[PDB]
Amino acid sequence: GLRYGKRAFVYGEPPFGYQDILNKLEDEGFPKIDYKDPFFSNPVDLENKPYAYAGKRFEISSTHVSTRIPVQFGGETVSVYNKPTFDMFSSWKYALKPPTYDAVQKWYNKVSSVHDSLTHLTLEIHANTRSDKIPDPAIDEVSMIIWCLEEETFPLDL
Amino acid sequence: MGRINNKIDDISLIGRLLICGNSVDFDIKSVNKDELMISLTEFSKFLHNILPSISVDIMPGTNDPSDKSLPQQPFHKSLFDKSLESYFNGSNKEILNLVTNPYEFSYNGVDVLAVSGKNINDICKYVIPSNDDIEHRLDLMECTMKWQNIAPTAPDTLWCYPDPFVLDKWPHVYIVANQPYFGTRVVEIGGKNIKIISVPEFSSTGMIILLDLETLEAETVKIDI
Amino acid sequence: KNHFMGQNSIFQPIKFQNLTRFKKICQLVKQWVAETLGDGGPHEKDVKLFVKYLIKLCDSNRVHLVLHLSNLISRELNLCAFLNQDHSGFQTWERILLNDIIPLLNRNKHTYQTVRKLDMDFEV
Amino acid sequence: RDGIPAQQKIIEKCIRLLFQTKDLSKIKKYLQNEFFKIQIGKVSAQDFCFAKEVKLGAYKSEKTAPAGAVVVKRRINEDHRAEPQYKERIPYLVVKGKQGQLLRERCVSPEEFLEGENLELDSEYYINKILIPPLDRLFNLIGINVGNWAQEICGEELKICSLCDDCLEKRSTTTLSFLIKKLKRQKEYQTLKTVCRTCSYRYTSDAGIENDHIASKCNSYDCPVFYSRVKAERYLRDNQSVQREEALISLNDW
Amino acid sequence: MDQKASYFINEKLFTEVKPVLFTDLIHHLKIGPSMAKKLMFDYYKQTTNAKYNCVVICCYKDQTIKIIHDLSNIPQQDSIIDCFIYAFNPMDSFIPYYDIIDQKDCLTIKNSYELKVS
Amino acid sequence: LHMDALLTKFNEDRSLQDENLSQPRTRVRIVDDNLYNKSNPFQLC
Amino acid sequence: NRWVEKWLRVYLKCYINLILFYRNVYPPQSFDYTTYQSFNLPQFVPINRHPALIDYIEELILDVLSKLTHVYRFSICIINKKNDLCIEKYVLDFSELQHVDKITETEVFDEFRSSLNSLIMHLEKLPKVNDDTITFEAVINAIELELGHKLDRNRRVDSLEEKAEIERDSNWVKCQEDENLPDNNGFQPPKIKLTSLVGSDVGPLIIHQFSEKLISGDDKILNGVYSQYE
Amino acid sequence: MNRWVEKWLRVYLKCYINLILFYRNVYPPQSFDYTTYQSFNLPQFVPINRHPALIDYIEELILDVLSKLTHVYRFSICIINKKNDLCIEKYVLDFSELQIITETEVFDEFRSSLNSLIMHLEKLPKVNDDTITFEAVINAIENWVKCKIKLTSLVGSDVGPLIIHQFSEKLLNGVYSQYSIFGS
DNA sequence: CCCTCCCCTAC
Ligand code: SF4
Repeated sequence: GLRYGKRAFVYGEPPFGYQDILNKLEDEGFPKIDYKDPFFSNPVDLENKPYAYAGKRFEISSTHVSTRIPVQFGGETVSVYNKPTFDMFSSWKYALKPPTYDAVQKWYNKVSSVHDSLTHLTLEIHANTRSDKIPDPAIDEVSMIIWCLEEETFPLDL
Repeated sequence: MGRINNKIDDISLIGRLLICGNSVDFDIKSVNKDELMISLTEFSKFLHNILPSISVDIMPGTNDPSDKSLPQQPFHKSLFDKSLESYFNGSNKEILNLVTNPYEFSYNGVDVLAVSGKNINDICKYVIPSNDDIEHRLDLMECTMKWQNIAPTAPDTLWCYPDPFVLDKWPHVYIVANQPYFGTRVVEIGGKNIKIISVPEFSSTGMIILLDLETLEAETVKIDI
Repeated sequence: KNHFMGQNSIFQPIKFQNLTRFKKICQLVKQWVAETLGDGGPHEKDVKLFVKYLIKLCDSNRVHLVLHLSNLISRELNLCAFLNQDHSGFQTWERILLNDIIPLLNRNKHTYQTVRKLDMDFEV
Repeated sequence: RDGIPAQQKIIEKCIRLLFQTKDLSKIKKYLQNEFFKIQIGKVSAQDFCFAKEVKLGAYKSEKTAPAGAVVVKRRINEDHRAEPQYKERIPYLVVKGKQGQLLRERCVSPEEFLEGENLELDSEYYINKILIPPLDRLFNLIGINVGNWAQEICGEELKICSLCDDCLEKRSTTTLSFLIKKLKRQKEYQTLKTVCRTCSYRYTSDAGIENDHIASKCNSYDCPVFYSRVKAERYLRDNQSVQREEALISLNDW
Repeated sequence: MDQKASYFINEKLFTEVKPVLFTDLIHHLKIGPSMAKKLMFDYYKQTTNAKYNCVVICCYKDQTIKIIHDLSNIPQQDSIIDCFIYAFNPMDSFIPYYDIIDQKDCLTIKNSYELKVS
Repeated sequence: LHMDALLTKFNEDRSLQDENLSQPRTRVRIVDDNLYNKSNPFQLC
Repeated sequence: NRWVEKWLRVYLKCYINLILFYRNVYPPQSFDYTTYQSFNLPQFVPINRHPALIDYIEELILDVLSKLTHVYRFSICIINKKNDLCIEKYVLDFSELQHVDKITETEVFDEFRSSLNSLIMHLEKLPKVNDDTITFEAVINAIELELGHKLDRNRRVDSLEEKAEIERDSNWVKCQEDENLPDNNGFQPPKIKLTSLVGSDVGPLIIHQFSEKLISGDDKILNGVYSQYE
Repeated sequence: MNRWVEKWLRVYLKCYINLILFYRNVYPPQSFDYTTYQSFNLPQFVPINRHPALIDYIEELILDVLSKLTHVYRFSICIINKKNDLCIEKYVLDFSELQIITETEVFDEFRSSLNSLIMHLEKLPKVNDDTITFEAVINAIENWVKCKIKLTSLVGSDVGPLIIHQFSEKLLNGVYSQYSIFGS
């Protein structure tokens, strides 16, 4: 393995482990899995208003970097109070990583001789109505009748 | 213009140039006015660079911005660059004329019938289990001529009217555009001679047809890359 | 815009012979080198002015422009060969474009902040 | 089944988005887009119809009769043979009406709504009374209200104001846009007609003439293709199409 | 005619990176296509710097215009009736650009129909 | 044959004739009798 | 300030797309030769069809153009995926840019076409690059601006413009000149190669262009990224 | 001068340790808080462990390290394979600073260093669960107990007296298995 | 603002 060094001091072993950390955290009073509550993709929809209903207060925060609280050491947040002092001839580099070659390539690649039933008969009619008044059993006569016996369960093969 | 072949006498025999349609191809489902304007400006640049040398006749196409019905009206007085204002003054139409999709060009006393080809593509898209090759297309053209109509499939080709497609005089030469294959044939129906020419598309296998009016002969010129 | 440009633009271009545009001065240099070949040799004052302009141009960390000018001069000399060769104008121009330019390329490797790492021999 | 298919689809999509992405911004954007589409009128007009069964003989009085009972009685008045069976759903729509008008007063039947030349659905009434209550009930448990999202949302073209109803000429662009719109509408109508002809081929058994007429004779209200064809025909025959043609003629008069 | 068309080609090829066609010389010096083709043939030689990719077309007996791409095996050697340099390309890709050219008097074939305004 | 051989066989022996460009040859006059005849059956309003 | 920004955005988009296509940063199959990319491109610049890549490129171009007043040099950095070494540096020098708040389209597009043609001529002569073994970055050089310090006021966004500004302010990190280059080991030290290219010189837009190439190494540099000899 | 250095070094060390812990499998995912915390205004998500005991232990270790900052030459975090007791990976933060410098320069330098560390950790291969443990080691210049390489250099703070250099080294029996850590 | 009638669903 890799040598620690010519003169290296080793620290104490971590109090927790890979499997006992979740159990200890659950015993401490917090849920094992912190499922993410509904949020806002952009803080423009936050509206900076208290979210409550029927006297129950709801805390909604966005995942955008604008509303994310700074990392705090010892329970106290750290931030810059003095105004920034920009110098002359300063170079800058983009932060967001571009899409990978593999992702683009993958995206391009994809894009009984016994009667045990009941005989059945079906009937339908056609009536020659006058103008648009639908069929009438008093002034309209039947012009066509269509029947179709169900051959699946019809015996005797006549 | 005779710049390539250098044969001035042979090139000068081409009195007129006839564009049969499909100048610009686009999908109407998802298209913006900017790209169509760019394509139309390129076409206008070509026209302005070729109009002084030779007369150009513009015909509507299936995919061009024109009416989807077979009797397509001419393109427009607009949709061209400002350099064509002199050509579009209205008095000078003999060198730049826009006609309807079906027309009878009486070129030097010879009446020829030219269509974009939507009718043939309409019958081709149908499957008839009783009868896509050059010979099959020519037989289809023969049947179309014999039936004395231009669009046998009326619902697919045209929509209502505001019937011109019923032939009243047989043209000397039949011209149909937007066909995968080029073929020529002389026919004799009822003692009358009719020539059928199917000019192919220029985007793929971009060959053109030179129709000689004196001998009724058609020759093909192939352009590669 | 924010009282930091220091000139009409963000940077002050080097002006030679009352010329500002880079393409304009490049065309002027091409015209000068084309007409000077038939004269038997450029004037000493013009060469001194060109050298001063080049050294001022380098001092402002614009070595790309110097490389472009050297490439233009070399291309003009190459394309003037076989037609303007051995008439006492090509030899002196080549000697000047070597001695007063090629050593001048690898000087003042500045980028407004310390010195650029490694070195460069230039395509030239 | 007391609502409409559109509200069911909207609720299902919102619930799925909330359960999967857990991002209320996406839900808000989708709701705003749906509300804008409803207000504009680009809807199928088939998912905005109600389906409630009506019992003619089980109503205490005409005042207490349901909304569908009014439509049933109106259809019975013009023809006594159109008597629905017991517990039979009767489709109906709610068109726009004057302020203070009762919901049962309008009771626009789909047959009357589609045949109506100047009948417009009550976009505001639908958007409020069919979406705000259920979405609020499904979302107030989180701490947000859908009412705020809903409330936050002369001239051929949209110059504020301007004959041809166009201040800036821009002929080469205006005629191109008009041609593009007309071509898109014509292509959609042709595709719809082809689909209807193919569907009617089942009975006609012919793909030529006298089958397209039969295909156009179809008026089935259970198929969205019929509603789309009706909308396309209305768009083609609308006054806006005449205005576009007049503007094209005026611009091409040079 | 020499020392001017050559200079124009040199400028259009190196001062600004753009492929040049013979039609450009027809527009520039108002000379016939044969003279422009002879000028391209003259410029093809006596050039030590091979910084351009010449484009040569082939005019067949059947007027089959073809662009030469392999420059090694051209089919129908005996069927070619004309051969000249179409254009000078500073890179492999051609992608020419076309604009408005004022062909006031550079036409070699003039249509019998004239132009009238108002 | 190589490309250079074809180039020196064809382009070198250029005719350089009938290219005065001062009096260009007139194109064949082809007229359209229906250009001003109108009465187009396929013309719609 | 209206037409100039549009032309600059179009030129930057074409520059980035050509650089990505010709350096094999992304597969050539995704790239398609086209003229319309919602703007009138000067030539048939190959534009990738990946929606995420298109959005990323558009956002990068917009962010660069937003701070173009304080930016005098824009560069595209090509770095190996395996080891963080810059093997190619392409710089779009904005010497003056003629920043005026007060030329048509033909001349500007002609200058852009000439610049892109020169860039293509430079790019074809370069050796081929292996697949899925290269990455590109964006490094800009500024004169007077501080990035990432705008989030110290706990500002709450109320409009899209201010949210975009606060996002662009914190989207850049401070770096140093000649950072990703080799550290001059001394055993046959690498010598960077400088190549000069012509730039657009329109009346409103003045642009200079040049490129950087390692063209050297001391082992473990340019290894298996240049497709062997060819 | 040194006040700003220590104040920002505390946060930088905490963020670096948390990122190293989360991006590797010393502790399981979905046990951190990557949604409601920002390290140095970076767009990337910085995870912080939800367990108060682990955070307190990390803070105590950082404070103890900074107490003897003048006596430590190298500080590193080890990746140890279980049942092997070998340092698979080591992330070393070299110290060469000498005990003026403005606060914003230090802030920007630490931001760039954290960005480089996050970018380097993003492309690291996936590692199986319940197989890796971590340990903090310091090197004395000239509680605590007495004690093939693939070096990858990272950009450190060099804006003045701070000369902190960041680099990592790599190279197990089938522990590394190829498999988007923020998707769960 | 609350009651009554109608509609619909879940166990
Ligand atoms: S409407 Fe629906 S059903 Fe009636 S024809 Fe067209 S498709 Fe077939």
